[PDB]
Amino acid sequence: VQLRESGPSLVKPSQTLSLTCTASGLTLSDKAVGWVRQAPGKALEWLGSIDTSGNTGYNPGLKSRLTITKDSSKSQVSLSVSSVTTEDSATYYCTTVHQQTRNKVYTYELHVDTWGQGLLVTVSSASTKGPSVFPLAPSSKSTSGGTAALGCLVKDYFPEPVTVSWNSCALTSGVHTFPAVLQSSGLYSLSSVVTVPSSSLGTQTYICNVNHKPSNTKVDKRVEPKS
Amino acid sequence: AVLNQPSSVSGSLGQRVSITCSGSSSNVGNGYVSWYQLIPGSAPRTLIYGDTSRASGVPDRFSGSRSGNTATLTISSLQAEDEADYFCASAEDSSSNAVFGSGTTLTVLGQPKAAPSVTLFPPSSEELQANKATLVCLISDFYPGAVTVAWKADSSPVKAGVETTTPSKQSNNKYAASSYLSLTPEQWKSHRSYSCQVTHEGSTVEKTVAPTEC
Repeated sequence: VQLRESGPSLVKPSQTLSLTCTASGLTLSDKAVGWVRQAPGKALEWLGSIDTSGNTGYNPGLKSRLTITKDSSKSQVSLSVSSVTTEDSATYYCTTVHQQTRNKVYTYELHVDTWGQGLLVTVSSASTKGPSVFPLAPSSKSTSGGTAALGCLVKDYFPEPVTVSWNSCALTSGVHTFPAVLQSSGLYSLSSVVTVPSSSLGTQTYICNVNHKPSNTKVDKRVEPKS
Repeated sequence: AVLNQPSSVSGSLGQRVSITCSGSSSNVGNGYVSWYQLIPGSAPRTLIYGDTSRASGVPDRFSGSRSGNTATLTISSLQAEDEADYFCASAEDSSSNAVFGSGTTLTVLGQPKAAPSVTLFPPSSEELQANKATLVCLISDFYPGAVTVAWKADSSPVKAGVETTTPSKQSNNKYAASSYLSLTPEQWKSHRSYSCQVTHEGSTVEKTVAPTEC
């Protein structure tokens, strides 16, 4: 079972957040699709769910701002959050919940089976800004006598998130992508670094692939060694 | 409502630790608690459901138990991969309003100590030709994850223009942090050297970069 969240990653305050969830490979146990979000630094928060018959249950503390509908024909579920505040910035998860009968009486049992990848949503009036990508080139200082460190700098973007891979994901061993810093200007920056063998520096090209969905921007920066 | 969980618990490699999930007589009272694992950078993973049943792919070292108004998730033979956030969840009677716990961060102690290796990158040609200058100090392969970072310009302290991330786990379950120093190309060309000073467990590693030649 696959769940894919879609929707905006930036919404202005007082607007309506609309999210869609497309499911593939539904099984017989997938009887309801629910929505869960997690604000930064806070615990998981249930939002609501909807079952195959169309019944919708909502978090009672938020039902006055939530709506959940479904399109079984397209196999989609939609979530709407009206009049958003900065308290609504979070990673929104699509989930399939299961319902198994313990019967012995009708004692039921509910749990989340599969979790979606999650969509990061930011509530703000600031404007989307694509990233500037610069290379962190290896020199005679950044070598460790056999291994050499190189990377790329993803500077001044908004909003989160930015994903980085290397050589179109062909290079994964020894890669680390740091979390972002929030500058004073309100823009984000992060770095991705990878350690490689020093011998390969003249035979293996290294290209860092930065992807910034909030602005539909993709950057492939080549990292050449300093002469 | 919210189910009460301890903020954080700790255990040594190869040992066992338990996480308690307290509630009232309406949520956990009916009693079919679920357990979920949140590794940063990955989608949440269902561990336990129906108090005791293990989810698909969950190794037998994850067990579940309940006692009245308190459920328990027990992890035996702790591995470094088990460092994550753990949440319990229960259906509040009507089976249409789920409740999650406050969350528990599990940290696995007993890993070998490691000194940090530091790389200091000067600003590149591209950035300097864009009227911008950023010094990037990458710190990796250290443990525990408690470091301090300080910048110098000609051995004089620098406090303005510095942004530093909190240490985070990497592939080999060691920690890494990053720090940045934002300058103008005039400032970068002005001083003779710049230094990133990393202190970890009483000892200090310092990397120096200079505008003169690289």
